[PDB]
Amino acid sequence: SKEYHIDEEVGFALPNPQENLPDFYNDWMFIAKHLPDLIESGQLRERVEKLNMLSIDHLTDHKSQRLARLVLGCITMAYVWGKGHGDVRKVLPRNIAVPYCQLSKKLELPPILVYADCVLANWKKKDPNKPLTYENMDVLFSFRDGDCSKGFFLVSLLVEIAAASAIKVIPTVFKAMQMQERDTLLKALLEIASCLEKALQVFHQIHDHVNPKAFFSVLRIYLSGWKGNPQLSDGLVYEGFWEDPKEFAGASAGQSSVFQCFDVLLGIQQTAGGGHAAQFLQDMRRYMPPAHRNFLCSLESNPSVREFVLSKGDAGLREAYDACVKALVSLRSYHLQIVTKYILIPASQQPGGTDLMNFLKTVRSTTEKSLLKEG
Ligand code: HEM
Ligand SMILES: c1ccc(-c2cnc[nH]2)cc1
Repeated sequence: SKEYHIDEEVGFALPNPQENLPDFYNDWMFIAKHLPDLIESGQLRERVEKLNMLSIDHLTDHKSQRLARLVLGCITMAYVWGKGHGDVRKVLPRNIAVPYCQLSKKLELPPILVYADCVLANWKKKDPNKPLTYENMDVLFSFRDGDCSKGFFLVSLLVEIAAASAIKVIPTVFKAMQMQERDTLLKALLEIASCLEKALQVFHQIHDHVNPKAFFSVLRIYLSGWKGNPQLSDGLVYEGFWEDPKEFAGASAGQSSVFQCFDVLLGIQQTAGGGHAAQFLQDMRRYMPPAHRNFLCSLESNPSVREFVLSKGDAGLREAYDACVKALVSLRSYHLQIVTKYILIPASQQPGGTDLMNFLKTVRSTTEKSLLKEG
């Protein structure tokens, strides 16, 4: 269990992320802390180009390697996309590419910014005695003034944490199935349903803290990758680390272990078959920290909650199971509405979206198809 690096309070998010690196990495830290200015005034690229190659060995624990991932990943996005107006670098300079690749290998993560970087590790309490609420939180790194990264990253994080309340119930679910404890099972499912329902309310804050124009035309540009991306159709050259350019997807909540873990728990077969949706979500596992990916693997290897509940002729159980599925449908439905507002409308207003809506609708529909009764 401790092997899975799941926090009782923050779930898959990294508890108390670190904010400073050893003095030895000030050169990295200074660029990452000043990205809005450096990018805007056109100093970012030359600074990166002028860095000495720093060794990764003075990053001695997990939290500090994670902070360096976040730093280097942000710097890399800034360097590749520049001011975010379509002029793009195709080579990442060795003095940054080499340690970032080394560090990424060590953490078993791709050398690009992932969800686990810019959400799960990218946050702090303002006041350590107050609760984890938006007003008491901040992010550690942004790209551009006005990019709304704080609102986008924190509200993801807050959803992620609300859903974590349910994660701790999962061992109860499996124990109750093996012990044939019917009332314990039912209570456990109603409790998962309740947390996933809470996570929806938390989603509503996206409208308060993120503005569609700034999201669509700025933040989205900095989070994009180089896989199947025509601005970088062969990927990115990690100078000095690989000979050939490599492709990696940009940061995506398809990399959240939260939603993937409930789809597995409930037997919603999100990654089955060979369609586009299933493959993208299977591929996104390779972007999750290894401990969380081992967690998903071990969920798949347990007996099926859905089969258990379907074989019992127990309406109470059926309805508790359906309330879990329905909570996921509701969340995915609200999310589709958000995408219409934050991507589809802004895109239509500028002087593709159908493949995106269809991907999301396929995932929602596969979730709906899992309802036992129809509700
Ligand atoms: C402005 C707000 C948001 C926009 C524009 C948006 C956009 C998208 C897009 C474009 C995808 C497709 C895959 C990809 O391109 O990476 C997606 C998938 C997804 N998003 Fe968001 N998103 C938003 C907010 C959120 C938030 C707050 C969460 C909560 C953690 C979230 C969870 C997901 C998940 C889990 C998927 C994967 C498909 C699924 O499991 O249903 N999104 N989103
Ligand atoms: C950081 C936070 C959230 C996201 C995201 C939201 N929906 C899809 N990806 C991507 C990066």
